[PDB]
Amino acid sequence: PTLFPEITNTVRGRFYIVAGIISVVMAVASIAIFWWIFYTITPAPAPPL
Amino acid sequence: PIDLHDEEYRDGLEGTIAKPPGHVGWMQRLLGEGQVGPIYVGLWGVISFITFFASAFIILVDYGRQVGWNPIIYLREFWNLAVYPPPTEYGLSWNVPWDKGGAWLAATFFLHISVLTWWARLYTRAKATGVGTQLAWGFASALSLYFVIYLFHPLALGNWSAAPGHGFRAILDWTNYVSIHWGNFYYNPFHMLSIFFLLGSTLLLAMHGATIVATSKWKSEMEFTEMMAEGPGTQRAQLFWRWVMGWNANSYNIHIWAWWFAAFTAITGAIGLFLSGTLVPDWYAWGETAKIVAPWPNPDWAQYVF
Amino acid sequence: NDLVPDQWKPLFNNAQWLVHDIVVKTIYGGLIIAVIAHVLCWAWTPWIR
Amino acid sequence: NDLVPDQWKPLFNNAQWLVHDIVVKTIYGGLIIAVIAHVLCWAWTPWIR
Amino acid sequence: NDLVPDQWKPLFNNAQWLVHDIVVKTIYGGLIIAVIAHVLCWAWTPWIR
Amino acid sequence: NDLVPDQWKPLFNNAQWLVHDIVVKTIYGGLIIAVIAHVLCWAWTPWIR
Amino acid sequence: NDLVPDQWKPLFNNAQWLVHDIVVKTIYGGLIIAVIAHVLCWAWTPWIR
Amino acid sequence: NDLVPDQWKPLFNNAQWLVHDIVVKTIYGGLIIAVIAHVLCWAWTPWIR
Amino acid sequence: SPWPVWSGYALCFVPLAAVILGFIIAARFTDKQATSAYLRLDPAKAN
Amino acid sequence: RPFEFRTSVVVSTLLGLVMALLIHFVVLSSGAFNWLR
Amino acid sequence: RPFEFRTSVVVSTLLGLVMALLIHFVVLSSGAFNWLRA
Amino acid sequence: RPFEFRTSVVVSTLLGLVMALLIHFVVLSSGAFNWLR
Amino acid sequence: RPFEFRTSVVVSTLLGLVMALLIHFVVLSSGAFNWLRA
Amino acid sequence: RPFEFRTSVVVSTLLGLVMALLIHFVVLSSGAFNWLR
Amino acid sequence: RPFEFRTSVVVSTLLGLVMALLIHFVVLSSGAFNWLR
Amino acid sequence: RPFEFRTSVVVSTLLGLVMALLIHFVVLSSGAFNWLRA
Amino acid sequence: RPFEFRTSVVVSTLLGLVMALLIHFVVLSSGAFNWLR
Amino acid sequence: EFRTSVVVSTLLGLVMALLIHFVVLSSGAFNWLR
Amino acid sequence: ALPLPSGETLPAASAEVIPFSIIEEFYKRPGKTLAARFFGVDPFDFWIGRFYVGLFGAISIIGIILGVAFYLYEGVVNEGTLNILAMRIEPPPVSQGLNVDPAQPGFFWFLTMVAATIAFVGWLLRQIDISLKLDMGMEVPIAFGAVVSSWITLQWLRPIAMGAWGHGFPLGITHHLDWVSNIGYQYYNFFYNPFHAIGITLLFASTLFLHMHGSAVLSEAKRNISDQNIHVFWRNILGYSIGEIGIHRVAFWTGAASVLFSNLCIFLSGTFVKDWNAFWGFWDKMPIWNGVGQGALVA
Amino acid sequence: MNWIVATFMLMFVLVAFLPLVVSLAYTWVTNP
Amino acid sequence: MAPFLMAFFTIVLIVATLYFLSMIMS
Ligand code: BCL
Ligand code: BCL
Ligand code: BCL
Ligand code: BCL
Ligand code: BCL
Ligand code: BCL
Ligand code: BCL
Ligand code: BCL
Ligand code: BCL
Ligand SMILES: CC(C)=CCC/C(C)=C/C=C/C(C)=C/C=C/C(C)=C/C=C/C=C(C)/C=C/C=C(C)/C=C/C1=C(C)C(=O)CCC1(C)C
Ligand SMILES: [Fe+3]
Repeated sequence: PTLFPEITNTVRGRFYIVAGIISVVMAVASIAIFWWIFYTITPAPAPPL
Repeated sequence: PIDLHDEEYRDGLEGTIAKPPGHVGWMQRLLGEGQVGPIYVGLWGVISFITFFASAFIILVDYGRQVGWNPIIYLREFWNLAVYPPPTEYGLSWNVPWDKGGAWLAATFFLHISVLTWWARLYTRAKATGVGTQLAWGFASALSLYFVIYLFHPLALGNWSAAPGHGFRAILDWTNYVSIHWGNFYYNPFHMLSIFFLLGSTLLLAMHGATIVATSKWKSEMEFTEMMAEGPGTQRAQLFWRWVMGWNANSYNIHIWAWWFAAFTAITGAIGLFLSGTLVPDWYAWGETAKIVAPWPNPDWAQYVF
Repeated sequence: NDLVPDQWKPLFNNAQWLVHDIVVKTIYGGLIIAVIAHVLCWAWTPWIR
Repeated sequence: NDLVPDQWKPLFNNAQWLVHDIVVKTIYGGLIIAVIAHVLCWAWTPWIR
Repeated sequence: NDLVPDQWKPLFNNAQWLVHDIVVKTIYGGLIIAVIAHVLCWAWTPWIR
Repeated sequence: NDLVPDQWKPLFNNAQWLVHDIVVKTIYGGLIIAVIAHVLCWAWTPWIR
Repeated sequence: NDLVPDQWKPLFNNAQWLVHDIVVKTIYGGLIIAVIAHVLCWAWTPWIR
Repeated sequence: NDLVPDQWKPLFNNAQWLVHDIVVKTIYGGLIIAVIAHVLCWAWTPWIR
Repeated sequence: SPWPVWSGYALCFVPLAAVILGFIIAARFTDKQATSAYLRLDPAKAN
Repeated sequence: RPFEFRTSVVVSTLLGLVMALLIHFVVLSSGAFNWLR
Repeated sequence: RPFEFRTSVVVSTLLGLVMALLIHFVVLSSGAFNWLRA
Repeated sequence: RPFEFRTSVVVSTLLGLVMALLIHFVVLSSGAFNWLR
Repeated sequence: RPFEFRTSVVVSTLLGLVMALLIHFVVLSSGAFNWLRA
Repeated sequence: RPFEFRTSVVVSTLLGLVMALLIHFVVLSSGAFNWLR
Repeated sequence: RPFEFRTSVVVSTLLGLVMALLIHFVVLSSGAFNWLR
Repeated sequence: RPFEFRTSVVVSTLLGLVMALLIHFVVLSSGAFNWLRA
Repeated sequence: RPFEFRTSVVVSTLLGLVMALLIHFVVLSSGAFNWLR
Repeated sequence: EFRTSVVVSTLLGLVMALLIHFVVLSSGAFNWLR
Repeated sequence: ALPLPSGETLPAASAEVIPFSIIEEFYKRPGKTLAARFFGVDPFDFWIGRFYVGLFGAISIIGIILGVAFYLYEGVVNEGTLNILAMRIEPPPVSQGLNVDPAQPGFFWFLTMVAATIAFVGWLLRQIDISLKLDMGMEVPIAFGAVVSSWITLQWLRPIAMGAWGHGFPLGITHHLDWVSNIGYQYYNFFYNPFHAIGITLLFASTLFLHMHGSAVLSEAKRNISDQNIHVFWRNILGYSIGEIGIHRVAFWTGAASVLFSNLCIFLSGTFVKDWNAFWGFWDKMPIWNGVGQGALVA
Repeated sequence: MNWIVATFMLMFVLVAFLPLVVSLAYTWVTNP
Repeated sequence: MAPFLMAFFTIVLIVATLYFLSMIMS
């Protein structure tokens, strides 16, 4: 039982859900990995004298 | 009584060149037309060509002399090279060394001749094609601003140094220096009016372009035909702008609106620039005396420090 | 509309009663999980004080 | 509109009466919950003083 | 306009008279509550002095 | 426009006479209230001096 | 223009004579009130000196 | 072209003659008032010296 | 000295009022010309 | 008639509301009454 | 009819809500009542 | 007629309102009457 | 009828949600309750 | 005729109003009369 | 019926998503939870 | 005729008014007459 | 004929007016006559 | 659509690689290139 | 005689004299707005006078009224100036940070700025709805969205990125110019910012294009010409005629691009850059000319 | 400076650039 | 105790996503 047969029955409409989920996951993963790498290998900014 | 084939396909002087038209292709895909087409040459335009290129040759040769005739340094410092007017001493005299303002005077004279001959070319071709001559008067209104900047303002001040120095970076420096000299043009009322008209012109251009492109499915871009009888696209545009802000125009009034915005921009700018130095030596003091300056006793200055 | 009750027959369809049941069950499960999560969050650090 | 009361025939459809009843019940429950929340907040920290 | 009075027949429809009555009652209740609130606030703290 | 008087027929419609009367009564009530408020404010503190 | 005078028939309508009369009476009242206000203000504090 | 004099028939309309007379009378009265005001101001404080 | 100078008066408040009145008048007459009756293509026939 | 009832009502209501707001704001700004602290 | 019922209702509701919001904000900001931390 | 009644009414009413507001503002701003503190 | 039931439902729900969000935001910004370290 | 009545009335009224306002404001700002303090 | 079931489902789901995102953002921005350190 | 009456009248009136205003401004700005408080 | 009377009249009038204004302003700004102080 | 996925993946990979090499080089924490 | 749209009265196509009332009545077609698709019904789907009121029209009008009220209150009250050219509506101090307190000054600046943002977004959505009811394109919403993004960059993104929230502009007539001047001179030679120069170029080009198009269309309105005179005129001068459909496309694109580059330069100047003269220190050090000169011509 | 928030806001600005680019691409794809 | 809670919410999100996908994808 579904309310959107065109989206939960056909393969072409069923592919869009996985495509969107993968897109969101890839964006989040790329952002997180880049910022983690940037903040891990950087020296301490301000050493007082 | 006007044969367009003759006006586009004559020979010799008073005729055209580049007669076999070219084709670019991508301009036809993106803009709808890609014909390079022939170009007219009729003794109003030969003079402009010769005078403009004489001025350009003078300026470029002075640029070359300023770098010791080194082509590599010529490419290095091209965008910060300039040919300045004579210094403040010997205000309006022409007995000046060539490297101390002599070349600037000659180049400016040839440029004046070139712009006047270009206006003559525009007027004559508008007359010869059968159309009106509105473009000539618009160009006149911009030449008014140009001549105030380059001729009429240095006169009545007593020196040639009140004019720009013919360079890529020299116009920006001239604008900054003129602002600093005479107080602050933010408190110049004619600067305010010019800015109002300029931003209104940009707003109107964007609105008109978007409106016509949105209704182009019904051939709304054919202005010449719509002025005879309105069509569905013009009706839709009128209804849209009536339902958005409560009033609208037809396909004939908007062009008058645009023309007058641009003309007012140029004229108010010229008047403000001329009035800046001769009558009001300090715009901020005038604004304070006119009660158009906000009190400012206790600033929070931490915003403006690094 | 055979499986729908008499009182809600004019408002619901046979293919929508099951989906409504699924939505109700999902809401209740989400509420239970939210209660658990809120209890753990309070156990971590109070927010009212 | 057989289920609609006699006074409210010209405004209410037979299907809309049930939804109106549900909305009224939900509003009343929310009002009671809001009263309890306001009493608790006053007992915690008075806001008029 | 069977239920609308004769004087207001040219202005009011049958289905708007009841809505107008509801609005009038709501306004009267609102003014009563507003009067009570203003009296309480003046008792707590005068704002004129 | 039978209800409108003889003199005001060319300028008034039958339905607008009632609205005009309502507006006039509202304005008169507002004027009386404004007069009372101005007198009270002057009694509080004169503003001309 | 039956009610309009013979001298002013080419310039005035029948429904505009009444509005003109109202405007004229209002202006006369305004002039009288303005004269009184000016007299009292001068009696209070002269502005020419 | 019946109330206009014979000389001014080609220039004036039968409806604009009345407006012209009104304007002329207004200008005459304004000029007289302005002359009196200027005389009074000069008697108060000369502006040329 | 609560009042501005005469040059301030002219240069500021004459152009501002002129611009406001001119804009309102031009808009009113543009709307009048736009909403008038003239030749048009019938929307029922035109598609 | 030159003016409709609806236009007159709209203009009068807007003018009255704007005038009331302006007068209240000016009286509050002047600080000559000792009102609202 | 000079005006429609729905227009009157909508205009009245908007004006009332705007006035209530403005009055609450002004009274809160004036700080003359000792409400919500003085 | 050159001018309609509605145009005259609109022009006169707007001019009167504008002049009244301007005169009140100028008299208040002069500070020569001892009004509103 | 002057207004439909579903239109009234939409208007009421949206107004209530907006008012609830505004009241929580204002109470939090006041900082008078010691909520979320405030 | 070269000019119509409406144009003449409009130009005259506009010029008169502008000159009157300008003259009053210039005289007030000059401070040479002892008017309004 | 006054409201289609599909429209109700879509509206409720979108409202829930927006509320969850907004509440996470506000709670994480607060001084008690400093973005989870 | 080379020129219409309207063009001549308009040009003459505009020139006269502009010249009058300019001459009054230039004369009164010089401060060489002692008019209206010096 | 090569030129119309109208164009010659217009050009002559404009040139004369411009020259008169320019010469008056140049003489006044030279400050060599003791005119207007 | 296959083309959009390929284009997005290629540009994302290239941009990430270039940015990460630049960041690592500017960090000066590896003793690479003096 | 048949009256033409321009104003001509030409004695006598399928055209005819039609009053505007018929066109206005024909094209109503209610029930196609953006809110109708989402909720299944538009709560306000009518006209009040000449205006169409929708779901977002109410939001826009509420924002407008509230913003104007708050603006007048801050400037008439709490300042006591009574004139609009000396008002100075400031945000909270930079020291306060990103938090807002009603007791502290600068709260009504927050109220006015939020109300203005709501009104602007509501106007954009209303334009989208009116475009969607008439089966038109979405071009005007794109241009206005460029303008609204320019507003959001100045009042939301930059203050949040800089983190102190005192970095937004005062809303005062003649006083936002003070903020512009001080910000421009803090990062000295704001001329030398590349995107500011691109924006100025686009602005000037837009004005020139508007004047040219207005002149060209006005030069042929009331003449017996063959519709191809303008093309010959534009090919004889400059040797190119864009055409009817290209000029409007160019106008829309230039107008949008100018504001886009301007908001880019303002945001970049706020955070990632400190001095625009030091930004060009990389130029003379590139290894194609760093060793070719002597004396003053070195570098 | 927090460089994450600044980069996020920069991403929002570059997103704001997008609709004009989409309009250009649509105009190019049509009118073949 | 923050990382444990982060893992808990992430696991809950993954489980819910997988369950709903399996429900739809069948
Ligand atoms: C720090 C700098 C100062 C400042 C100092 C000045 C100065 C100084 C001037 C202006 C002027 C202008 N200012 Mg300002 N201005 C500042 C701040 C601003 C701000 C702002 C947001 O802060 C804005 C929007 C403006 C806006 C503007 C314009 C309204 C105006 C120029 C109009 C124009 O089209 O010129 C473009 C028009 C021309 C350049 C005319 C000349 C060109 C002619 C038409 C054609 C020549 C062609 C040539 C010969 C080449 C042909 C051949 C080639 C091969 C093509 N200013 C600050 C306060 N500004 C001008 C003005 O009018 O002021 C009253 C002016 O002189
Ligand atoms: C950290 C402590 C914080 C706080 C942090 C949060 C956070 C963070 C959130 C809440 C949320 C809520 N909070 Mg809490 N909360 C606090 C204190 C309170 C107080 C109070 C007076 O003190 C109250 C009354 C509440 C009340 C509430 C509720 C309104 C709500 C949880 C129930 C709900 O909506 O269920 C109804 C909701 C559901 C049934 C949703 C169920 C969703 C399921 C799990 C599916 C997820 C998506 C799924 C994977 C998708 C699959 C298909 C795809 C196609 C792949 N909180 C304190 C200050 N609170 C949560 C919420 O839902 O807000 C809207 C939320 O996100
Ligand atoms: C803490 C003490 C604070 C304060 C904090 C708040 C806050 C915070 C709120 C209120 C609210 C209200 N306050 Mg209080 N309030 C204070 C003092 C006052 C004073 C006063 C004179 O002092 C007054 C007159 C009020 C008056 C009011 C009312 C306008 C309103 C509560 C009734 C209502 O409208 O219910 C009508 C509302 C409902 C019936 C809500 C129904 C919601 C339903 C039940 C759904 C809930 C969400 C849930 C997740 C959904 C589940 C299903 C989903 C499908 C998953 N407050 C003090 C200063 N008050 C609340 C409100 O509703 O404002 C609009 C509110 O948000
Ligand atoms: C305190 C003493 C202050 C002062 C403070 C104020 C204030 C404050 C106000 C006025 C207003 C007015 N002042 Mg006073 N005023 C002063 C001195 C003066 C002087 C003078 C020469 O000294 C004069 C001539 C006036 C003259 C005037 C009038 C123009 C006007 C009141 C009459 C009017 O127009 O009613 C016409 C108005 C109406 C008929 C309104 C009727 C409204 C009805 C009753 C509804 C009210 C709202 C309702 C409750 C909302 C809920 C409805 C729901 C359906 C339940 N004032 C001094 C300086 N004055 C008031 C005004 O209305 O100005 C426009 C006003 O607000
Ligand atoms: C708020 C806007 C509401 C509204 C609210 C009300 C209210 C409330 C009332 C009416 C009433 C009436 N309305 Mg209704 N009504 C609206 C829309 C309409 C429309 C329409 C749009 O078509 C119409 C035709 C009507 C028509 C009418 C009549 C049927 C009826 C009697 C009018 C009369 O003769 O009053 C003649 C009398 C007057 C005009 C009195 C005016 C008094 C003035 C305003 C002064 C009041 C001072 C105040 C009490 C002072 C308080 C002081 C403080 C306490 C200190 N209303 C809108 C939707 N209407 C009344 C009714 O139902 O009576 C049975 C009624 O009580
Ligand atoms: C604290 C003391 C403050 C002050 C604080 C306030 C505040 C705060 C408010 C007012 C408001 C008003 N004030 Mg007071 N006021 C002060 C001094 C004055 C003075 C004076 C001379 O000093 C005057 C003349 C007034 C006059 C007024 C009126 C204009 C108005 C109240 C009557 C009204 O509108 O009834 C008619 C009102 C109604 C018909 C409202 C009906 C509302 C219905 C019942 C719904 C209620 C909300 C509820 C949550 C809905 C739930 C729905 C769900 C589906 C369940 N105030 C002092 C300075 N005043 C109120 C107002 O309405 O402003 C616009 C208001 O909000
Ligand atoms: C205090 C002493 C001040 C001063 C203060 C003012 C002020 C303040 C004002 C004037 C105004 C005027 N002054 Mg004085 N004036 C001074 C000295 C002078 C001198 C002089 C040489 O010394 C002169 C020549 C004048 C001359 C004039 C006129 C230009 C004008 C009144 C004429 C008019 O139109 O009446 C006719 C007036 C009317 C027809 C108005 C009718 C208004 C109607 C009745 C509505 C009123 C509002 C009411 C609430 C409506 C309620 C119902 C609702 C609409 C439904 N003043 C000194 C310096 N003067 C007044 C004016 O009208 O300016 C335009 C004005 O406001
Ligand atoms: C500086 C030393 C003196 C002084 C020295 C002089 C001298 C010397 C002279 C004047 C003259 C004038 N002076 Mg002075 N003047 C002084 C101080 C003042 C003050 C003042 C407030 O102090 C004022 C208001 C004036 C005012 C005036 C004018 C009355 C007059 C010039 C009128 C004009 O514009 O003609 C030009 C006007 C026009 C060409 C336009 C005419 C239009 C007509 C009236 C209406 C046409 C309407 C019709 C519809 C139009 C149709 C065509 C349209 C295009 C449609 N003087 C000081 C004290 N003054 C001059 C004079 O006396 O002139 C007679 C003069 O020679
Ligand atoms: C104080 C002494 C000042 C000065 C102060 C003023 C002021 C102030 C004014 C003038 C005005 C004028 N001055 Mg003087 N003037 C000075 C010195 C001079 C000198 C000089 C050489 O010294 C000259 C030549 C002039 C010349 C002039 C004229 C151009 C003009 C008066 C005549 C006119 O045009 O009436 C034609 C005018 C009319 C026909 C007006 C008629 C108006 C009608 C009666 C309506 C009035 C308004 C009323 C409220 C309406 C109410 C009802 C509603 C309509 C329903 N002045 C000195 C320096 N002078 C006045 C003028 O008109 O300037 C443009 C003016 O306002
Ligand atoms: C500072 C330094 C060193 C400068 C360098 C020095 C130099 C270079 C000087 C150059 C000077 C020159 C070139 C001067 C030129 C003067 C001229 C051309 C004046 C024209 C007058 C034209 C006149 C009087 C025309 C009048 C026209 C009239 C009376 C028209 C009248 C009429 C015409 C014809 C109509 O239809 C109908 C209306 C009406 C009957 C009134
Ligand atoms: Fe066009």
